[PDB]
Amino acid sequence: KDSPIIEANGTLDELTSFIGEAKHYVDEEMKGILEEIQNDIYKIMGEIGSKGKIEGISEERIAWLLKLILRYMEMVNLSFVLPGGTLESAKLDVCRTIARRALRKVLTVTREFGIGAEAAAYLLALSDLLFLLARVIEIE
Amino acid sequence: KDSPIIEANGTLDELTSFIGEAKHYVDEEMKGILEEIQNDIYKIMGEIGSKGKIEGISEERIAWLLKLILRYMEMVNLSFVLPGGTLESAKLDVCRTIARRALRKVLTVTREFGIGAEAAAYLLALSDLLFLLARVIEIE
Amino acid sequence: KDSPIIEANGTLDELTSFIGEAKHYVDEEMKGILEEIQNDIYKIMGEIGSKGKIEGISEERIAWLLKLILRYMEMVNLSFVLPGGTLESAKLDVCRTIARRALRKVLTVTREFGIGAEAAAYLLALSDLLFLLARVIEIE
Amino acid sequence: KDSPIIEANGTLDELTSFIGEAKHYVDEEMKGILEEIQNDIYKIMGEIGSKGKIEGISEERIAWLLKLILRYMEMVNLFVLPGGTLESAKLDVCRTIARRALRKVLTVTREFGIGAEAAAYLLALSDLLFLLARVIEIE
Amino acid sequence: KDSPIIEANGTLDELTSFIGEAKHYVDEEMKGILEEIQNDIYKIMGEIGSKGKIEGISEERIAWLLKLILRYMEMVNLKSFVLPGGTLESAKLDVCRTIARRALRKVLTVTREFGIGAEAAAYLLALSDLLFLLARVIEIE
Amino acid sequence: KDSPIIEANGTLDELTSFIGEAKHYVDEEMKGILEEIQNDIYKIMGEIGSKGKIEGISEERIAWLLKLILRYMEMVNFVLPGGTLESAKLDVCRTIARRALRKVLTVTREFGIGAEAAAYLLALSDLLFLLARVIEIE
Amino acid sequence: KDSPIIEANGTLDELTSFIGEAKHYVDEEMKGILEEIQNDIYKIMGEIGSKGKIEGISEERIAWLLKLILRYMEMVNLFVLPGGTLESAKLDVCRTIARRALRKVLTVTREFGIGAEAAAYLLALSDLLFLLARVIEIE
Amino acid sequence: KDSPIIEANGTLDELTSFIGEAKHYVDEEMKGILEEIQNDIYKIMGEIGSKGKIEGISEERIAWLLKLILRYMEMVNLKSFVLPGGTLESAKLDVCRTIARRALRKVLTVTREFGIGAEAAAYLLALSDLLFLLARVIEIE
Amino acid sequence: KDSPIIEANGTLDELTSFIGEAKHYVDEEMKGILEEIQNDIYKIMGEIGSKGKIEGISEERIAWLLKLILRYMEMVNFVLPGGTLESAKLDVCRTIARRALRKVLTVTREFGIGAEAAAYLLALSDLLFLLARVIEIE
Amino acid sequence: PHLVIEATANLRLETSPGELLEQANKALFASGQFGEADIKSRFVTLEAYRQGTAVERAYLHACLSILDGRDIATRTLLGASLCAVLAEAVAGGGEEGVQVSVEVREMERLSYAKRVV
Amino acid sequence: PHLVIEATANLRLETSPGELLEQANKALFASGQFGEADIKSRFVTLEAYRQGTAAVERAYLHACLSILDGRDIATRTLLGASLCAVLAEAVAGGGEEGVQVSVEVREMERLSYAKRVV
Amino acid sequence: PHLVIEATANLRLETSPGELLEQANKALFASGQFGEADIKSRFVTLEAYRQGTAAVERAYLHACLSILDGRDIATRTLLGASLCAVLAEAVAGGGEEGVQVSVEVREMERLSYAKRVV
Amino acid sequence: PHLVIEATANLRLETSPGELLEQANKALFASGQFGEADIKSRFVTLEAYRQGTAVERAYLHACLSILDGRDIATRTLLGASLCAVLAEAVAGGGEEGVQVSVEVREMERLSYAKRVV
Amino acid sequence: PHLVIEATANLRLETSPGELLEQANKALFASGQFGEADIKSRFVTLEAYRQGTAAVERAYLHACLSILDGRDIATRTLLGASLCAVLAEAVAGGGEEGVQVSVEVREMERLSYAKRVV
Amino acid sequence: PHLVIEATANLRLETSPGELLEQANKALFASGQFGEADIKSRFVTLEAYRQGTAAVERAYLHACLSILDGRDIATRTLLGASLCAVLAEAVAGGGEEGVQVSVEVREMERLSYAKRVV
Repeated sequence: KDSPIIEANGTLDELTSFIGEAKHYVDEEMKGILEEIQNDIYKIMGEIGSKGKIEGISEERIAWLLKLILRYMEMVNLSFVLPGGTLESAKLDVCRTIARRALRKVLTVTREFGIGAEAAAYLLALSDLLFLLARVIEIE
Repeated sequence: KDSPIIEANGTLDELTSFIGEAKHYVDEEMKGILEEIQNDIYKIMGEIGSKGKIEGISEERIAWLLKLILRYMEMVNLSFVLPGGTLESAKLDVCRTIARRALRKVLTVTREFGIGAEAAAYLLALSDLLFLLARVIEIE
Repeated sequence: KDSPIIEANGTLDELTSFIGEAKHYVDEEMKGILEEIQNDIYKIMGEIGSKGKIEGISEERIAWLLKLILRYMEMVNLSFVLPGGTLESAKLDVCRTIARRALRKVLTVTREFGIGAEAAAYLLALSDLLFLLARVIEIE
Repeated sequence: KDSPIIEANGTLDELTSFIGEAKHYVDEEMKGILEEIQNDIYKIMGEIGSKGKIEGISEERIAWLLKLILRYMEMVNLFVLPGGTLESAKLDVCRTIARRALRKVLTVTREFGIGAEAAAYLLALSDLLFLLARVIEIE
Repeated sequence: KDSPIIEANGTLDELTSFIGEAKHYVDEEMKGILEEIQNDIYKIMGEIGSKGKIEGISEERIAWLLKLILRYMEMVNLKSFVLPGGTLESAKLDVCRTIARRALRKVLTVTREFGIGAEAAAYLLALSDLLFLLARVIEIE
Repeated sequence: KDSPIIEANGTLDELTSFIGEAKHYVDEEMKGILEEIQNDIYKIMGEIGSKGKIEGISEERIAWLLKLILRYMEMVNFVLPGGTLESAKLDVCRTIARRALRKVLTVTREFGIGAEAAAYLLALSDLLFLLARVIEIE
Repeated sequence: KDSPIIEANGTLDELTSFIGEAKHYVDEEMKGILEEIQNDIYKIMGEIGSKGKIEGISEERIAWLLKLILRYMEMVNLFVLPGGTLESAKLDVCRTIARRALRKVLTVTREFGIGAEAAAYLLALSDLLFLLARVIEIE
Repeated sequence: KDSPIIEANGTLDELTSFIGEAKHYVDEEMKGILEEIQNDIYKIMGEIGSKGKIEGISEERIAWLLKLILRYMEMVNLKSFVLPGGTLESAKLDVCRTIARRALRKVLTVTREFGIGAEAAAYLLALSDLLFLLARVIEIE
Repeated sequence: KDSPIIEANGTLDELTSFIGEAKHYVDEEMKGILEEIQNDIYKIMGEIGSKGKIEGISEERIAWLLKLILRYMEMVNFVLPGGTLESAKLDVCRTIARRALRKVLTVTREFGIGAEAAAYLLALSDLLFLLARVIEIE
Repeated sequence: PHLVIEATANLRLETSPGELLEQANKALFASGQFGEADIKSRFVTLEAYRQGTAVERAYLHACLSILDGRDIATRTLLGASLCAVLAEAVAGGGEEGVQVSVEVREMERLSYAKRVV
Repeated sequence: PHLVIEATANLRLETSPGELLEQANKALFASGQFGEADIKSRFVTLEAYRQGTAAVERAYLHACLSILDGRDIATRTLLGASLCAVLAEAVAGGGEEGVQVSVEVREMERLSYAKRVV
Repeated sequence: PHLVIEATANLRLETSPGELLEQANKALFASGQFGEADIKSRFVTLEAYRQGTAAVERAYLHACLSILDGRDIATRTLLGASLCAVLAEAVAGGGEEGVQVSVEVREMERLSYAKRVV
Repeated sequence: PHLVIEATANLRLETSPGELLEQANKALFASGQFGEADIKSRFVTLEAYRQGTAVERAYLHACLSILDGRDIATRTLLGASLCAVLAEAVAGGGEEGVQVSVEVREMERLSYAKRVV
Repeated sequence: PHLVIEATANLRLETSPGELLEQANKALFASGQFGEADIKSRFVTLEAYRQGTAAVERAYLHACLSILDGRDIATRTLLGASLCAVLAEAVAGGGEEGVQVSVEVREMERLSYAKRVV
Repeated sequence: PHLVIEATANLRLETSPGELLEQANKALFASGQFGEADIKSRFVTLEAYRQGTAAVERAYLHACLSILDGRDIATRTLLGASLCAVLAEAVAGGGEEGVQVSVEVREMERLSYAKRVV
């Protein structure tokens, strides 16, 4: 119940809730992706809240996000754009910024306790995926 | 104007604003509850901003939330669920996570200045009520 | 890549994203104002991220917000009101509370590094403008 | 209940008590002045003890001491040792205590931001007590 | 040898001296009480000065002050704040009271840092209350 | 000025004032001694207040107190403070001189000044003790 | 791998080794008791080394030592110098080491919040070892 | 003169003394090994006590322990945890092992603060492993 | 009891126990010496444990050890520890006495007590050294 | 956790001690901080009591003992929750209002023993 | 504050529990630390008790004063001493040896303490 | 030290309350932390009780040991374990399920504690 | 707060000094930091002035004094707000551009006296 | 020290500016903080002024005392209070409402302050 | 930077305010701390003034240099000394005694300072 453990779980909970809202603004495919993400976040929270005693996300989950990222990078061509081109993409840009906030809190935990490196990697990859999904909505 | 006083009011303001949005996605009964909550939050902000000089929420308000919590617990049957089952419930899950963030900031104030214990209790009870209301929407 | 630099950019990014959502709930005039604001925020992020190496917003931008503020103050008559009178105004109240959070982070950067005083002034003026715009929507 | 709050009230209490003794060695006019001072000190103690929540002395009280100071400077030839007469000695003791009270009040002001008027009052008081003592010796 | 031990004994000595003056302004009964108090203070100084190696005041001494306090409370009726020094004699006891409070603050510092003197502090606290009442009694009588 | 300089002068001023009161309760001889002491205290305050820039008491003053102390020790044979009213005043002065000493020593430890002043104040507290006993005896 | 974790396991290992020597100087009954202690002293090392991740000794083990302590107090007349006989000396050495192990375990408990039962066990152990030594001298 | 230098030599001295006792419970071969070890420990103490100004053990000594370790590992077959002290003689070596580990911890503190003794620490680490194996060999044989 | 106090008594207890073992490996004369030492150690533990409140060893005890040391130095002419089994036991006791000394010195540095105890323990470690050599010689 | 409720003999409750204890346990359970079977409550009636120095009075006091390691919000809320339950159970007593109070105290966790027979 | 006085069944008091409680409340009130109506005391007689392991008949009296926190040590120590003197004075005797009388003064966490009036 | 043992009315003990208290005092005495005559214990039977919210007959036994402060954690933990074992052994049963037995060990502020002997 | 505006004699303003001061007070009031009746401003024309060492020049300078205890964003924004007001009031003057500047300074709060007659 | 007194044109004083300045210097001198010849004061009348935004005729008086640094807060606060009282007494009135009178006491950096006498 | 020079009405200068201001700007420019076009100076004559409490006629000259912050003490001290010398040499005399001449060098907060050019 160390300060940074609590704060990191707090933020991850907040992230999950924002995704929970965003998933009602996307299609069936993206919804399925976002639900998988919410489940992965819960695994991350278990690991952090328990200070490493409970296993978190497997390497498979990071690999899964990376595969989606390549899938989507192939369909995204950007110059500079502002956040929120459409309403639906806006929701994902908000989720992205929160995932980054969650990452900062997770990294604090990693730096002080030595746990969560995979979680941090996942959250980092997640913020990249959320970026791309938002751009895809605007494009399509 | 101490750092933690400012930060706590900031967060409470943010909480109130999120509730202000959520109240447009709920029915007349829940809207009335949420407006009462926004008023109570303002009383809390007065107390914190003034470092205890201004009286905050009475014990009646905490008792009020507890009565609502029992009312709703009786109607809620949960296993594990993800946040945001419906759009409307998602808004309340977001509010819940913010109320917890507000609590963390209020507790910092309590620990350093000795004020806000009731406010912290209220915010804690609030985060429980918001959880239940969200589940009720999904159920109904 | 100092802690407060990162955190401030994080928050400014989050602010921009929230504005990006809000702009889909307002009319053409306010949308145009909000897009100008998102562009100004990017200039602020450049300056902060680079620790002052990159020039940020000009004095013209602060003057621009101040002119809008006077325009809107002339049309706003308030007693105390709760956040979110309408759905659209609620979105701007949320943006306002975030702009204040961004300001707190920017001020931390200013206090430690000596940069961002104009950015902080801009964000302060912005939080005042967002307040007024929200009230205008409720009035109209 | 903070250390410096307690210590400052302690000293102000001690000051008031010393004035309470001195007032029995002076005439009716000075006695009346000293009783008003004891009342003002009580108000100062309220403000300090409550950490600023309770209002202390008004600007009127500081102005009052300043008027008395001018009244007395006009009739005082102003180096002597303390205690020229027994009665003046009592006021010199009160003066030194008022200065001790001031030092404690200033610590409170520096730490908490309260009591600036109280400190000004105590400073003016230590000047008044000085002059009153000299007046007794002269008269 | 330690700053707070020295300072506390200093203050207790100062207290005793002030009582020594005040006792010449009171009647035979109060004088007897004040002399008992000066003796108790010396026992306290022994304990504080020796850092707890010398026994201080026994429990009976606090009980003694408390009995006097009840005796005097029964004879004192105040309705509101009164200024210190209603009479010359009462003034002397108000000064002693304020010093006892100063002695207490110094003794408490010693207690907090070294773990000694809790009874002494209790005694000084009770003493402050007794001196207050005695002063009021003089003004009343 | 620095906290300990201010506080030490404060206390020395308070000491002087208490002596100023006590001198009205003693005879002509002791009064003369006490006035010399008040003058010496002022000289000490100059030195402490100026952080050593102004010369303080000469070695003759300590020697003077020591001569008086021997004079009085020869005439003095546990008692409570204040045997008589007059002796009580000197016991109060004694306890204050010790408080002044503690403050002067803090200054000495921090700034390296005032060692003679501290010695004087120490000797003074011994003289005041003896004078008080002499009054009770006589 | 934290300093106090390592030091505590080190000491517990040293304790176990000393018991391992002492058990060759006692009879069959005490030997059996000492072997159980060495096993219990190992479960304690697991818990400490793993910072609480691995469960240590159960309440049954503490209860077991307490029962033995009562058994032995009943037959011990309870000041002597350590080592009345050679065999008792070995147990007095083990006792002093168990106390050293306890001090290290307590440091771990204070810093990390783990090992309270282990500390209780080690405390009870040092009492048992004391009594066993006295029993040997008596018998 | 520095706390950790002193403490480390203290512990190394204690280690040497325990080996000195253990060597009277072993056969001629192990006794010869243990005496070589006591001499190496003295070289280590020289280096530590002198804060690196006196040369300590050579690389050859570490290599020597490693050769003995392989010799003995080949003759030791354990399947699970065994309690210390299977025989009286092995018990003595288990005690020596635990002390060598204590010596190592103290030597490492010196290394971390002063930058000296890395070979000594390696030697003590290898020694701890050798003493373990020798103890097991006695129980087996 | 603060930490240094506890740790020092712990070590002194451990020392006493090791002596208690060693005394069964020596002759009647050395056994008598070692028992006197165990009693002195207890006296030291009283002083350390009570933070100086209880008197420790008298100066006679240090003088006693010094007399024994001279007696034995006269009979003793680099060797490894443990020449014989019996001498080994005393070499172990010696190293522990030094550990006890280090802990006692920490107590002395922090609390100002135990200087004689430390001197005794230092002299003891010298005596134990010599006794061990004597056994090997004889 | 352990809940001890002390009532004076002249206190009149709206319901029986049995019912009050059941309500108190529900209130504590609902906090989410406790296992159902762990909440142990007991009610005590006081026959020898005095309140103040002056008038017939009655009072109700409860003391909740919980294991440590909880924050202030949690403890404060547990206090507030029980206090409301106890207060609503009071019909009256004596000739003045009834003071109702709740203490929430923490029990040292490391030293707390628990066994089940 | 709350004062609980526990007496063994075989303890003989000079006066009734009623009078003892009144004296205790006066003693506490007189400390100046409490409001009159807030001092709540209760007396308890113990029927099942033991003291020590010896077979000698014994009796005891124990009180525990619970006050809200935020008081110094002098105050707490003096409250203890004050009550202890009252309790001791009120003991007539009981058992086959002297009666032990004791007082604990404990602080109650202030922020979490709930209070209301019906 | 003070030991208070609270049992529910429906708890069945192997021994009488008297016997349990004697065993508890022996267990505490044996710890070496207390003087024999100082160990004061008392047994209380609870008539009005409820455990949990489920409609299952239950019984429990709880003890609270109050000792003066200044002891370490090993000592407090062991005192807890020692008493708990005694209390557990004395339980025959009660209710419709296993009996929870627990022990709290709390410290009493030492400086403010008063003690007199009449 | 106190606002002092110093203009050189050869500066030409778009509005009268009266009008400029009114605009400045509106700008300050609008910041939300001040009470309406507290804002005190004054305009000063300088007859004896020089700028630099080289050319006819004119300048306008204002100094806003506020009580302390405000953050940097607030002070910076007050500066920016007034500067814009002053700048838009300048028609020109001299033969070069007109420098316009604003200082925002804090006044010690504890020592500041205020009375109303 | 330097004292600057600014008054609006529509302010009516009881005394002339000359007299006010003399009183102010006496008040400052009397503080004991300054040499007599060092106290320099000046009075300024403002012709172009505005107070607030409301269309109400107003008048004000402001003074600013600049002293060298190195003084405590009591001293600065008292100097402020002393001057403010003098200034307030001198106001007869002006405008359509009460006159605000205020005094700032500011410190001047001592090390950099230059002073020469011609 | 901003330089304000205040002179009493009865002060006689060797030259006109114009020339004095030019000399002051040269002196400041020469310090190397300022751009030429940024040095803004102004001269003020005081008609209502007093110095001390004595009746002797007096005159004074005071200047205040305001510079942006971020300079060291040597720089500020030297700027003070430089201007003070310029001002002193411009004084012919005035009043019945020597003229006091002084210079304050103050820093202006840099981050909040607004500047623009029309």
